[PDB]
Amino acid sequence: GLPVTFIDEVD
Amino acid sequence: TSTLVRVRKSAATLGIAIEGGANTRQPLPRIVTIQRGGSAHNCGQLKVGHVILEVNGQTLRGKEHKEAARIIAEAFKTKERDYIDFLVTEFNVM
Repeated sequence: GLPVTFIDEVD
Repeated sequence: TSTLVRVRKSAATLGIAIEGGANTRQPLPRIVTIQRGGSAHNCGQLKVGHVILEVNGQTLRGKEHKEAARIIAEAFKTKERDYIDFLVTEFNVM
């Protein structure tokens, strides 16, 4: 699967 | 073919999720969620399925997923400006 990131959760 | 979308920082969050990145079959990140209440949603103009070619003129080609996400997060958090420009496409670009 493709990786997914919610930008607001980036530290 | 391609559209430059200016997202004003109208909320405390950007409110997008991206999938893919370099070294995957989706080599430029694709927007998979636009969260109501965030700056992206408030802007009228980004869509689930948009592929992000550039952030503030910086190509995302070559940026693996975590690095692309880092750059976008920095573009949102920076006090350099009160907006982010995304160059996007709904289809493909030559």
